Amino acid sequence: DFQAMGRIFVGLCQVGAWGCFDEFNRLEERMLSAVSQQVQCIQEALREHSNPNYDKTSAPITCELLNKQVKVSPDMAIFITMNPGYAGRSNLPDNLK
Amino acid sequence: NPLLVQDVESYDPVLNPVLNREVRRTGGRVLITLGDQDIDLSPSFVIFL
Amino acid sequence: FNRYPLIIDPSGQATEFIMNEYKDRKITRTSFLDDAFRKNLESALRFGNPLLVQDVESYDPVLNPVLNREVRRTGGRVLITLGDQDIDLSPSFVIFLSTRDPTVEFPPDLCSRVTFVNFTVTRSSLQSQCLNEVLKAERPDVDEKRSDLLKLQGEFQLRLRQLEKSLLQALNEVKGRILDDDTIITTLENLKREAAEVTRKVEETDIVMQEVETVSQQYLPLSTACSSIYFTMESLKQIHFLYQYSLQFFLDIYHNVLYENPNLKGVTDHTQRLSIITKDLFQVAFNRVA
Amino acid sequence: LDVPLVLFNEVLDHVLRIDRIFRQPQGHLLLIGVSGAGKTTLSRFVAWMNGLSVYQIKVHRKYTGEDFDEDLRTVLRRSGCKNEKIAFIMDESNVLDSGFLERMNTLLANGEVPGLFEGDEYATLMTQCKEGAQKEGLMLDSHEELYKWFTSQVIRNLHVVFTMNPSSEGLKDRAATSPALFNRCVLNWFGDWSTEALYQVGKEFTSKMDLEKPNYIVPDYMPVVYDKLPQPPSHREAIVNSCVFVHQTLHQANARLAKRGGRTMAITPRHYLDFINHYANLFHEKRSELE
Amino acid sequence: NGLSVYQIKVHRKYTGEDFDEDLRTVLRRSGCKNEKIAFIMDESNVLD
Amino acid sequence: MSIMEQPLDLTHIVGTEVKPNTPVLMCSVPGYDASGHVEDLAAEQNTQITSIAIGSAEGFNQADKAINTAVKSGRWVMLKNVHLAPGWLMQLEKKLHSLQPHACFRLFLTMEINPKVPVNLLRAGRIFVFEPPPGVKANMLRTFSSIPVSRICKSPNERARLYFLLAWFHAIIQERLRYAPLGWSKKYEFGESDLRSACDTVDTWLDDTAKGRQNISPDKIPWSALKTLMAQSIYGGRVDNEFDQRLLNTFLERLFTTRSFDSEFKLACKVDGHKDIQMPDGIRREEFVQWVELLPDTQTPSWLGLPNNAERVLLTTQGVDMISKMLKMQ
Amino acid sequence: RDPKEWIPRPPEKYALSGHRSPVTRVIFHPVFSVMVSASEDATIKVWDYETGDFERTLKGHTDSVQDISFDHSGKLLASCSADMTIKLWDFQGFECIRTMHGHDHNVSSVAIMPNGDHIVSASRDKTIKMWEVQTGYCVKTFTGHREWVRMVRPNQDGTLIASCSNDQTVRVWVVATKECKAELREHEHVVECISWAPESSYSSISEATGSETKKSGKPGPFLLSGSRDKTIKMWDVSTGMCLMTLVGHDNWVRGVLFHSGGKFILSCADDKTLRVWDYKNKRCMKTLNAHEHFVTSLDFHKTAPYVVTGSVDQTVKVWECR
Amino acid sequence: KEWIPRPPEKYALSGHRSPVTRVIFHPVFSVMVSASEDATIKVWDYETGDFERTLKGHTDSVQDISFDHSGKLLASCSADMTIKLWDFQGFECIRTMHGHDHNVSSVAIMPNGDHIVSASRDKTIKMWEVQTGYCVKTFTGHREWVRMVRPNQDGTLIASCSNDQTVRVWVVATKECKAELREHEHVVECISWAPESSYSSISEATGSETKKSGKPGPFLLSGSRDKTIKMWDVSTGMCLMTLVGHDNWVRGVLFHSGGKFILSCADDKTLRVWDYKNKRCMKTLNAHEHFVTSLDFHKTAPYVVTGSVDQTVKVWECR
Ligand SMILES: Nc1ncnc2c1ncn2[C@@H]1O[C@H](COP(=O)(O)OP(=O)(O)O)[C@@H](O)[C@H]1O
Repeated sequence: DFQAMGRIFVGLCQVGAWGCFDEFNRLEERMLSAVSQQVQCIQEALREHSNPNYDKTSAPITCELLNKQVKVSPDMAIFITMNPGYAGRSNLPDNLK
Repeated sequence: NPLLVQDVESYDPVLNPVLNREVRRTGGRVLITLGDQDIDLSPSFVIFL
Repeated sequence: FNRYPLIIDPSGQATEFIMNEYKDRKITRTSFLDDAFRKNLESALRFGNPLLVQDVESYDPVLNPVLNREVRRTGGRVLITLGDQDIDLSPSFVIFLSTRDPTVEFPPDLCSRVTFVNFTVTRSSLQSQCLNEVLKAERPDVDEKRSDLLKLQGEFQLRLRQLEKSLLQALNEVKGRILDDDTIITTLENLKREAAEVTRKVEETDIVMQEVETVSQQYLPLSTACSSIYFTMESLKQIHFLYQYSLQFFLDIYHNVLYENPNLKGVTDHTQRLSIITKDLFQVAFNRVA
Repeated sequence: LDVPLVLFNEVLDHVLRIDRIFRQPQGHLLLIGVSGAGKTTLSRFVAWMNGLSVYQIKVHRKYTGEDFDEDLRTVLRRSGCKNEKIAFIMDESNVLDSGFLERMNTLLANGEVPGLFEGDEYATLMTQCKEGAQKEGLMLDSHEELYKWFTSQVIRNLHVVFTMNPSSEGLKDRAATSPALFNRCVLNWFGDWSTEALYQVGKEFTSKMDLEKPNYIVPDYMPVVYDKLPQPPSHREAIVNSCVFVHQTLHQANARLAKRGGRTMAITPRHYLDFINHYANLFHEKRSELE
Repeated sequence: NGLSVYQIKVHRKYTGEDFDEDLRTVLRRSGCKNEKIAFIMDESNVLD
Repeated sequence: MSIMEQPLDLTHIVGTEVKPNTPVLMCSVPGYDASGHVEDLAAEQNTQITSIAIGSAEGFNQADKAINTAVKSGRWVMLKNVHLAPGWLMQLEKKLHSLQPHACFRLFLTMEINPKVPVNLLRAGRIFVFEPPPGVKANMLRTFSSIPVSRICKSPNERARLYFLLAWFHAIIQERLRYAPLGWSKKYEFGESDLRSACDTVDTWLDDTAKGRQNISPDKIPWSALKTLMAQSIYGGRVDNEFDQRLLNTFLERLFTTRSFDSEFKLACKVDGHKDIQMPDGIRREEFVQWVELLPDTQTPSWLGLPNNAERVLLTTQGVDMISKMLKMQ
Repeated sequence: RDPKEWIPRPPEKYALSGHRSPVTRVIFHPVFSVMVSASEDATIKVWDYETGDFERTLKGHTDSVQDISFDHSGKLLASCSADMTIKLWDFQGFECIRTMHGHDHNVSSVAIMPNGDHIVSASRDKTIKMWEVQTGYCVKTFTGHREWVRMVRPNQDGTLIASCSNDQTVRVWVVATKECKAELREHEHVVECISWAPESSYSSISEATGSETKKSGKPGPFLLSGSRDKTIKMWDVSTGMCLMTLVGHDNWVRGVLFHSGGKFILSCADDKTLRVWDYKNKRCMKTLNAHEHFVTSLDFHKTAPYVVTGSVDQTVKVWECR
Repeated sequence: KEWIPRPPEKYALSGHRSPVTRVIFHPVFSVMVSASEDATIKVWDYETGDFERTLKGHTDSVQDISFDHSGKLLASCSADMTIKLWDFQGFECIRTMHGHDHNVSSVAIMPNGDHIVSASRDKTIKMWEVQTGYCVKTFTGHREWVRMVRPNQDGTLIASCSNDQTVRVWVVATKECKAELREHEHVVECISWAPESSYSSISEATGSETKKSGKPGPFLLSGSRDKTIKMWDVSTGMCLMTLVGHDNWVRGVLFHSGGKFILSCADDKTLRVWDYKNKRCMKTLNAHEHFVTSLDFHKTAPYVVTGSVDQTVKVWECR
């Protein structure tokens, strides 16, 4: 659900690990829509980390995950592996795709 | 509904709050605690033994 | 009504009509979505207050004895068993149920328990509304003249009815013969002279109403086109579920084409303005709907 | 209950049928017919006749399965422990969940719900059952035969009445979702009010109205609606026939409107009752004003 | 003083078992729930 | 009907024609979203917008709190994928009716065209349908309107030509989807994300090659890099058929070459049998936009490389459907 | 006048007397320099505390008004009365815009949540209810108190509400999910009044009670509870522990609150005195012979140096702080 | 303060079945009290014009009513020869002091709040005790019907106006008429003294010279049926200024709370506000369709009430 995926995202952001989510379309459509927000926040935090004007001596890059400020390591990434040909699997919302 | 109750020699000790007028006002005007039920007392009530 | 009405007015005009009719009786507007609906219902039942309840698609089955009139009369009281507690039903109590959804489905028991009053938009009423709106927009003096004329006609007809009723009452209440008392003759003469004056006023208001009508005949085709356009828009739901358009949508289109029309900036001729208004009405209706 | 009722032949037949079931052990009813036909009123009246106490669950928006379980516990405690004859009138609109149907199925068939009472509730039930068995003159100590006596008391005392509208697909689905609803319940098809019933109601209600026209001319082609209408009808009979025709016209109107694709509202006998009440009131008011 | 007044509601059917139940209620409230209770009872309430 | 061919002007409609009490329902066919349009609109108007993705209970809580804050503070609120909560949509419609919001408050409800969306909500708000643009010309117009002017007009003067070529390629590829078995093998999700990725790739590689110089040689443009990336990752990523990949490679090698900078380059060949589409000679955004706006109204599948008869059965079916629709509301 | 150290002084500024019945509560307008006082004569009189002149009476309640509160903007006034109703007042036009029924008995408290979109009220039917400001619908019902709930107060951010009852306990609820966060039962009598600690007092409370700095940096919300056992207790809502007990009142404590600077505690009781507490040393600094009868309520202005106390002698007094 | 009544009204209270005789303001509460000729005293809420209650203990027409400093007691006089003292907390008559032969015209509680004065047709003014109810000392010297009686601000000086054209100021301690004024053209009906807020305003209004003590001295005023309003010096007994212009007999006079303007009623069916320091304000304001009987000025609120023979009490806004 939203809470479990958010906690996993917090762990991956803090560790700096790659998150491969296989069979990502087995989530409910509403849960995929909700998770899109956290994915977008993490991606924006990563993007604002990559600008040249950022300096490591300044405050570290953080993102709002589960109503908390979580440091986002530059090494993390989100990968989703899906089989779209299986009938009954959820359809990812356009904002998530 | 004025009430007349006969055979007072077998008085039932439940009228004691009613006979003593042990009521409190507000929150429903006159409130009487008949046993465990917070009955609302009607001003037109009268009982004869 | 015998069964308590269930009003269906998407525009909300019936709701305000009900609130205005029962304002003097202290009508309370509540809803089924309120957690305190039971308390308001019991207060209305006990004290006999008119009640208007919205969101009837969330109907509370606690109203079943009230709608069914399952009363028990004992000791001169009228007992209604609202749930688990008995309430003395005041005879002045009345409840109106309302909803803004014309497409809501009701279970058959609720359909049996209420009188359905449906406030739909007719072609004639829409034509009248559009004609009045264009008259106010283009000829405001004529619009206020027509409003004053309607008020005067209503007052004059009420006065005529009162005078006729008073004349009948005076002729019926005599304790003897008319010429026995002079006051009866005084009253009859006063009533007749008032009736004559009001009839003259009615005639002059009638001729000025005739001129008001004959100046408004030019805008009738625009109102007919407006009614046709709206009832085409309303039927767009037959080819797709997404083409749901309310009356306020068309009314906003009309307001935009009347008052917010760039093509009326420097045009003063009435016929030219009317032609521009019609053309831009069609154009704006297509642009907004499509 | 202070609601007037107009009695016709079908009402007497139905009250007799209902009275037959209430006098039998484990006698449950399944009344099927249009809403407003008097199923609940007739059931309450007959329960009053037989000494049964009418119980109805007070469903609302926030009603859930636990509230239904508590209501079932109350009904079972009253019926079995207190040896009370209870008519449990329950409507299809009271079924907010399939768990309701599961509990109803188990209660209708077996006479008890095995898991309804547990923990403190089970202990209280056992104490009340021991008191009731002492009252009845039985000496029961262990929980097994106490529960058996409670089940027998519930079977002998509790009567369940089900009222629902005649939906074909709904009936087919209920034939499988609640199998005991069709095996442990006597099915009475009340249906809609017939043409004869409508005519009798119109004749009885409008009896006080004058409706007398000695110079009424019978038309050559009489629009007969009620089959048993007398061949030389009077003015009153023609009026009641016209009322029945009005009701049937509304039925055909809804049929045609639904055929095209519009949204229709069900026409019930309450519509006919409102029609005749309005007719009487309007007749009286217009006659008085004209006089 | 903040005490909760408790009075037994006697009647014609009030027997020893009802009095024992009232005692159990009062003792539960005042010993398990830490509630200060003023148990007021009259000599007429002593039916046995 | 000429207004319908132009890109939707959300700024004017939102500013003037939409009351704060009316939600802005933006229904979109699958493969399209209106979230980006509203975020761009809020960015250009310097208006704060709260975007919430519907689907969680705490999501509903944040939606309620954001609406309550915005109706007083006059900010904008986005609720995306609201078609996944129809009952909460009915509750929201009931909430919106009894409300007196700030003059600048706007509520945007982003859903797809779903039959489960409540009818009362559809009547309450103003609906905007987002779908594939009707033709090639409209598709290029939308592409040019979406891309900021300052983004195209950068230091290299050849960036505008590359952007026009990319817009033409996107329009040709996306219009071929209307002919499902002929244009492609299946309905691919060629959309704004692919166009944005391609634009970013063009910018990155042009900046890497042209080190800020005002002009670059046509042969010095990294044609191979753009072609390979757009055939392997950006547009060819969704392609899972070898022949669809072959068609995409054919289009890329026909369009993205140094010959595209010639004055006599042909975008399409023999569209009506005699005439053919011609490469504009302009070097700035405005010239290309004017050329797009000067495109003929008449469009045939030969613009896409398809045979002219590829649309005959579809047009006949659409005509019959129009007749049926007219006869269904008489 | 140190901007966070003034305390009220014995010589009163004004003694406003227009009420015909004991003054229940007194509050300050957050924005304007005007004052509102509720009394038992079903009237809500409005006073100016700079010049001490009566302005207007807000009537419409049938029975005694028990509580009044302002929203953050000061544009709405919510009042609850003994007639089981809650009225919302448009303080610009001074008309009652909405009346809310639903409580089964005397409604003895009312509070507008900090966001300003909901109204929380406590009543004698042992329940706490939440009302939408816009629609007036009851949306939540906090049950669990065993007796008449006397007060309800939301915290600074509105995520928590505290309540006190005749059941001698103080309960802290969670607004979002209705759960009872804590049950503070250490008073030996009925709890009359409660008050939340401002963020300006968190450090002072922490260093006065000796509480070590938590790793979070948030000491945890602090609460007060005046009760009829003549004591004031400071609680830690996060842990549920009573940080200190303030002894010195001679009768039932009726109102309690912090100095806006978070350095002292102001409380009033039925001993006819208004006391200033130095909770640093857990002792009372100043005692004011406020009124000639029971003192029912007090308020302390957020910015201006003014204290107001209502009383059963039907008099509202304004105190200059120096 | 420049509070001045305006021609528009807010409420015209009409519950009395007989002409209203006097209207007063409660010292502290938002309560207005009207005594009428139907032997009843009615209580009104002048802020919203709502009838509150009636005190129907009197036998004959009630003439004059008066509160004390605390407003907890209400003293009333009537034509039934009695003085009734009302407990305003419970609104029940608590003490009915008898005597004082024939119709009693006026009543007043001096600020000390323990004794009452009263005037009547029997050509004397009596002195009662609130606590006990015995008339301890009786004032004699008026040869005719005494109409109105008014004490000072500290319970030491008393003035009484009568039909005998004399306005005699009396002393509590010595019971001697130290100032006797007989100079009016016709019957003197109403009197009202000067608040300390206006003592300074009389110096430049008249030009009087301060004595060795420097105080201007207690001040007087007496309205009369001769359509003339005259203000008098209690210390000396000489005239300051005569206010002329009333059409009919004047029935009530009192000073503005700010001590700047003169505001009075009369039988001319109109209310007239007069300035005396500069003779600038001469506003004439009709109030009732019939004779106007009495009036009062709120100490702090911007309200004035008037009672009239038309059985109606009206409240005017001060602006
Ligand atoms: N025979 C009858 N005569 C007159 N009214 C009837 C009759 N039967 C039912 N009603 C009306 O129907 C109402 C009750 O209907 P009810 O029995 O609850 O319907 P259902 O059978 O759907 O439960 C009553 O208010 C009553 O007025």
